[PDB]
Amino acid sequence: SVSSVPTKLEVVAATPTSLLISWDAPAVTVVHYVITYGETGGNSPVQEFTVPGSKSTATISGLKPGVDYTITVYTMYYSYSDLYSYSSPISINYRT
Amino acid sequence: IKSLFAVIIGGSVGCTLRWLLSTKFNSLFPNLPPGTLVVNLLAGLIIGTALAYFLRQPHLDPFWKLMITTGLCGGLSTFSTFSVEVFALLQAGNYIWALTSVLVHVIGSLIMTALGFFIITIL
Ligand SMILES: CCCCCCCCCCO[C@@H]1O[C@H](CO)[C@@H](O[C@H]2O[C@H](CO)[C@@H](O)[C@H](O)[C@H]2O)[C@H](O)[C@H]1O
Ligand SMILES: [F-]
Ligand SMILES: [F-]
Ligand code: NA
Repeated sequence: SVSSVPTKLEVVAATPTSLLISWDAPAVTVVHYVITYGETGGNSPVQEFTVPGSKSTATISGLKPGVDYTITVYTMYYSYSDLYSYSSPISINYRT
Repeated sequence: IKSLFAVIIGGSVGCTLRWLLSTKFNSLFPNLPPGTLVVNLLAGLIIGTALAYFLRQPHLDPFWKLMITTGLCGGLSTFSTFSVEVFALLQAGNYIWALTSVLVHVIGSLIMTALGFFIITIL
């Protein structure tokens, strides 16, 4: 009934080696967000970290300059029917 | 046992009502899920009216009393869904709404029990 996926994922600020991203929270109790990032340009390992549910921004560091990254966010959220479960992801591309 | 049937029939009706109201309405306001709140408030109201009504009608078959209280009100209300909702809010860092949920469920349910009792007592 209610989407648990964040919306309007975007890069709000950037340096050659880092990205400040933000999104709009979904209308559910988010316990934490999981942020993934990896080079868009072949088999290169995707990395992940968590951000608390009250935050709707995150910094990604230690990137390489001039490289395309695929960045995704999904939620670990509480709901009545599923208790703690994971949403689908929202995804963007950004070139440092 | 006849008593067991009262518990199961009343319980099953209450549990079913809670399930329907919770699935339909909880996601409308996730900071204080209103389906879980409404069934606790309603069970509070019914047990209040039962409190007053059974006092004035002492020869009511223990079957109907057991079906209404242990069965319906017991199946309808929940402390466990209430708790996990609060626990989730606490894990999400949402302290203000965790506290608010506890106050609204507890103070609210006591008020409904009082209303149910005093409405019937004032008839
Ligand atoms: C009177 C009440 C009865 C007792 C029951 C208490 C309930 C249990 C505590 C809730 O669980 C913790 O909540 C933290 C607070 O939300 C979470 O921290 C998360 O969120 C914090 C808030 O920013 C971050 O600082 C942490 O690093 C991050 O792990 C943490 O993971 C989680 O295990
Ligand atoms: F109650
Ligand atoms: F709650
Ligand atoms: Na119950």
